[PDB]
Amino acid sequence: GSHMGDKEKETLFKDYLNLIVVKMTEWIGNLEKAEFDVFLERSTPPHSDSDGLLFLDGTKTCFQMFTQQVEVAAGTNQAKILVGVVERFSDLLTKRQKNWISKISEEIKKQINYNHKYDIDPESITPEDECPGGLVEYLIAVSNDQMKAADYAVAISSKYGKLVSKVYEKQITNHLEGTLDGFAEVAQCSSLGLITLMFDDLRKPYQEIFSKTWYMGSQAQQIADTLDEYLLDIKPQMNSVLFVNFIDNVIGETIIKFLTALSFEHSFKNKNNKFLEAMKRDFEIFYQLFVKVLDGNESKDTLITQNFTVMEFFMDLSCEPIDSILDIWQKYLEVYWDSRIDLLVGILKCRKDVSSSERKKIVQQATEMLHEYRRNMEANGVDREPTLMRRFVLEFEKQ
Repeated sequence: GSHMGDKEKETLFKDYLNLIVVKMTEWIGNLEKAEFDVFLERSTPPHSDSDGLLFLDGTKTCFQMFTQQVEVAAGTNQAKILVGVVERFSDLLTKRQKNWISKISEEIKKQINYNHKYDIDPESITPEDECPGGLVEYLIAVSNDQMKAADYAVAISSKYGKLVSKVYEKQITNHLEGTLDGFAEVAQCSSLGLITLMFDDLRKPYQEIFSKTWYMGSQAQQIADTLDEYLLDIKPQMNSVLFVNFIDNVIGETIIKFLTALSFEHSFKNKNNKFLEAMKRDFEIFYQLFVKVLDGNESKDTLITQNFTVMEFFMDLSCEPIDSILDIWQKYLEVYWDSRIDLLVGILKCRKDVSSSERKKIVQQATEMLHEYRRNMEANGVDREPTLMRRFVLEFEKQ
């Protein structure tokens, strides 16, 4: 080529980086559109990789395209151009995450509408409610892609980071690692949306828990069966690491949803331990369901225990003598340190052998044992991870 001055070479590098960068925002822009069309129309079902894991093309093209750009950028041997491309791609990924979360959230509001308005069919459904099928499988796809995407980011980082000076490697690393938490967030959005879908088919049975027909009903079994179907299909087509967090929230929702039924205030009828017996029955159905789903999984015992235990404290707080309620509550707190006082309030209100005034005194005390326990935890510098009960809520007016 011809001669070039340093000023003109720099200008060339700055103008080149810019053209590349602008093109990238355009590319991603178009991909997102095509990507959201597929996801929204679901006119076909997500593909499957060698390991049976579902996936979408969007994520795949996205990193194919970039792996192409980084090559050219690096071939340039100009760190500014390399980091510039890496930077742009990282900011575009983060924004992409923001958009997907928004899209995932709307499809689920849609579905949960295409359902309730299908509950009464076309008498109540306009072309606006029109919701294609296959969301479940798509939600799993989107979930698995986040994990893959997160791994691609890390690989790109360690690869291209070592090709530049320290100051520049640091930048590449922060840019790319800056996207990681966000992929997990998108995955959590889709994981939890799937759960919202699953439990939406269980509104009727859950609202009948503790009612007259529940003592000898089939509610828990209906729930187990509906969940069992989903999980049979889901477990195989989902990233193994995400499955643990997922099954943990499914088990956690099965119980939170169960205990919430304390809101109806049906008195516990325990003549001949029929309440207890009803509880042991339901407990066994759910217990067997997940012990089966978690077959072979190393987290099984932990997942079962951290979740099912509150069911046992619940049976006790509900049936044991009133004189032992607080000892049980203490032992309860030791496991669910982050628990509210709500569960006890609800339990006591269904207790035929506890008067209002007796409830107030028990709660006052119980509430005190709660703070005493946490306050005492700080003093001893005790740190523990959250439990299932951090989120159980049952609105009640202080007596």
